[PDB]
Amino acid sequence: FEFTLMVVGESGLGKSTLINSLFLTDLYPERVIPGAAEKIERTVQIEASTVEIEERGVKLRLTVVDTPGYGDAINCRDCFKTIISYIDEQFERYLHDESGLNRRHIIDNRVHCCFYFISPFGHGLKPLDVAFMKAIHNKVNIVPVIAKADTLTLKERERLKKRILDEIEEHNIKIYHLPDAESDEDEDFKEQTRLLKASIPFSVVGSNQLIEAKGKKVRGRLYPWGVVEVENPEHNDFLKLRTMLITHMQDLQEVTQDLHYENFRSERLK
Amino acid sequence: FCFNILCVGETGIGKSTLMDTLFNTKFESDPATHNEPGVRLKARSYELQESNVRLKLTIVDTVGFGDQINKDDSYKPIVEYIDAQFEAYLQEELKIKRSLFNYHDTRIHACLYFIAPTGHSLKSLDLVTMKKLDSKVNIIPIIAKADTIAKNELHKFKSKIMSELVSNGVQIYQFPVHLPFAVVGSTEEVKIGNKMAKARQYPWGVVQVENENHCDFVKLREMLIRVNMEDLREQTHTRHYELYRRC
Ligand SMILES: Nc1nc2c(ncn2[C@@H]2O[C@H](COP(=O)(O)OP(=O)(O)OP(=O)(O)O)[C@@H](O)[C@H]2O)c(=O)[nH]1
Ligand SMILES: Nc1nc2c(ncn2[C@@H]2O[C@H](COP(=O)(O)OP(=O)(O)O)[C@@H](O)[C@H]2O)c(=O)[nH]1
Ligand SMILES: [Mg+2]
Repeated sequence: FEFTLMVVGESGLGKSTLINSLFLTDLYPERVIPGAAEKIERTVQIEASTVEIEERGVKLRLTVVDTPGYGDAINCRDCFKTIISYIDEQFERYLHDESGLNRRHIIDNRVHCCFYFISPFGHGLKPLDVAFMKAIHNKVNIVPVIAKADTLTLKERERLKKRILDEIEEHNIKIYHLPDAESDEDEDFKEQTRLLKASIPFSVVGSNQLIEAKGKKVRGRLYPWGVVEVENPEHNDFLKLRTMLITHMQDLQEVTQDLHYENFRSERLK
Repeated sequence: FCFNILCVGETGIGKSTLMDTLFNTKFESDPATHNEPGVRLKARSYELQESNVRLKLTIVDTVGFGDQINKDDSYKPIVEYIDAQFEAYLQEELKIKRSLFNYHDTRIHACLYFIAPTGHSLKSLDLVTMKKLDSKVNIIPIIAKADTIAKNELHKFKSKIMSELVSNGVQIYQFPVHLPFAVVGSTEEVKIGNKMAKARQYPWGVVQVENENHCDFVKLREMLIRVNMEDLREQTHTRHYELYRRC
């Protein structure tokens, strides 16, 4: 099975680091970060990297669609056109392919999920964040992510999460909602779904560095005052985000097909 | 006596917190929303004692900087304020019966430019704004919320920032520690040893504001407030104001 994950957010929020942390990949070996003068009028480009992931015993084709340039320019007016056009184009190709006679070999390139990285440095969502999510929330499953969560104390983290949730509701933004746990599922799975839901939006830390979490070399970030552990759920939500994505990949695909694609398809009629 | 500090920085980047920490008090620090239609400025004046010296301190903060989708001309309201204080001083000099000794100087003597800790270099808005300000005010670039940057990232990030300032010809204030200052602010206290210290408490450790191995706050407070206050005023008068006065 193929899964396509789009990544959007201001440059410098640790997005490439988190993405590589999720799957132990190296998707950006030749990435060049432009200088400030080059970013004044930078345009958004689409870059797609496809890798084979064999988590547990299941192998899957993961495509990460990055949007370098998003938010870089002084005037970010058309910072959405190229992204929106890419999402709709994949819907367009699928519609042509499923209506044709070669339905047997359809490559599904529809975007199944969008990680939107929110800066932890402000007080809440910024006008650019709100406008982009409102521009795509009827087309893709939005998963909002608080970047660089190790910049926030616990109280600051609770305050920012609560405000982001309030603003999503205030602006009528539709983000992806996890399916409710069925009654036939055992207790420790229902509590698992509840714990994941309670931590949205996930506040995550990523790292490509091995540090000393006294007793063992683990993923983290070293400061003069201590060490943040990527996989410590008491430090950040990386494991919840990872578990959420792996557990709900199939549901994310099905919502893309049953909701966003069908709404594109009916809205398509001239 | 009189000292006017301009804080330029994105919404929530820590301007009010850093000023409270720098002067060890609580100024007016009402947060802005992210929905301001454009950049405006908030000015507040305070009477403080900074050692022995009667200090009439004015703090001018940007409001809404970096928040709009279209960030064109974000520098203009800042330059307008700076130029207005230049013009007020010039009008004082052109009075017939005048008393420049009595005059409360409102010109910005120091601009703290808060750089968001991306870990890359400068944002386009940072470059454009600092270039528009560098002949009008003593720019002191600082890395805000510097506890964001790991030990193994700070030196490279500082060097990338300076390289951008040099290659783009941004004139920054030269004081008569590796620059730019990487600062942490906090009005909260944590017990460190047997004393209560301004600090930020994380599940994994405590960032101490006055620990020079944690951040450059002590060096900023030393250079800006304890040492070079008179030089910043004089450079304002003899260089930046003189450029305005020449036309
Ligand atoms: N990680 C980190 N967080 C900080 C630091 N200083 C302040 N903060 C946090 O950031 C929040 C925002 O700080 P403010 O001082 O209100 O930022 P501001 O620039 O004055 O924001 P506006 O007035 O709205 O433009 C504070 O309440 C602190 O929780 C810091 O040095 N490091
Ligand atoms: N504080 C913090 N810094 C991070 C984190 N992840 C990455 N970084 C650092 O942030 C800087 C930019 O990260 P990068 O992944 O390139 O950001 P991107 O531009 O959004 O892809 C680098 O110096 C990283 O080492 C994190 O979780 N917390
Ligand atoms: Mg403030």
